[PDB]
Amino acid sequence: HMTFCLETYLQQSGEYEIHMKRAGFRECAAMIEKKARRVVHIKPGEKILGARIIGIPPVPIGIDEERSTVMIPYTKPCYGTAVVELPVDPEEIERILEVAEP
Repeated sequence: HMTFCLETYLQQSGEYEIHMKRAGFRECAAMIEKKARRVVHIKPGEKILGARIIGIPPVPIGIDEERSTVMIPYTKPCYGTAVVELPVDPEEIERILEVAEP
């Protein structure tokens, strides 16, 4: 379960990533649901572009707590919002640092 296609979402509806490299392993499920409104995905394993860039000018508000907690972004794009929550410790961040862009 994984998808690295970013610009393909643009071809479908709208962009939500930067034309870099997205690593959406577990968030691959979330992205599908994120298109609807805003969805939280438990056990995320993505790394979007290394840095989260929607590409579309959004509202820069957001409450990111921890990786092992939900992040409640108030970014209004032309796609949807991403909420991720890992039930595992932020120890996953070590891989995530590398997985920034595989």
